[PDB]
Amino acid sequence: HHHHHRNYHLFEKVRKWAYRAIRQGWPVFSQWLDAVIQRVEMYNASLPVPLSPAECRAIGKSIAKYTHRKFSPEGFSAVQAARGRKGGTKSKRAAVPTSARSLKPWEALGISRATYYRKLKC
DNA sequence: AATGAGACCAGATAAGCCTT
DNA sequence: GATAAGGCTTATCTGGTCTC
Repeated sequence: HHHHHRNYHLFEKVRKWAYRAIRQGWPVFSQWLDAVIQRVEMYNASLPVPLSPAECRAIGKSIAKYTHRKFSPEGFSAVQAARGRKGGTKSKRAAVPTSARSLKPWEALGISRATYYRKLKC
């Protein structure tokens, strides 16, 4: 009797949580393994008909081996650099309203940008 | 000579990414 | 079974200069 639906639901919920949680301490493997199983157990206890503790361990072992092996601080930077690259690319800075460039005092002084700045070195 | 128009430094900083 | 929403990048900001 394999239980595909609840298994899924547990594997999907927890894996998403684990990707983020591993960064809180980078617990060494033996502790991380216990951590993730324990999160599988907390969701499981929610279901009207929870899976067995053995099944919880299996789904938990899976997430924890994958995530311990693939995740790392350098890892997180790489992701954040890739996203940040997309982000800086389609992002534009607007004029800041309280700046010389924006208030344009030369326009009010009758003269132009370049004359205003030449008259300041003096 | 002294302006303007514009291209230029070079340092700083918001916006935007993902999809929590 | 699948890969990271806060560390990071890019575009443009800025006060100034400088030719033509």
